[PDB]
Amino acid sequence: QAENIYNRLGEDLNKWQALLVQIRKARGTFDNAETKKEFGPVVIDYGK
Amino acid sequence: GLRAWTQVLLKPGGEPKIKNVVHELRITN
Repeated sequence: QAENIYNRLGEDLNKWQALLVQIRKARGTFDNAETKKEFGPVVIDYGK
Repeated sequence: GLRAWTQVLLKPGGEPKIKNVVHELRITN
């Protein structure tokens, strides 16, 4: 819920900075060069 | 050998080979 997220954020500069940092880390995590992650002897990864 | 390598880029002459190249894409950010 975008409105709920914005309301939870409020207008704190520190809150905005922290949200930006967390968003950057998360956008780093999901999505990468490879397609299917092979983490383990049996690997299930989702290109779609 | 230098002439042959130049041609390959393009018997005592020789004929070397070539490797691959760094070609790819990303959307990281």
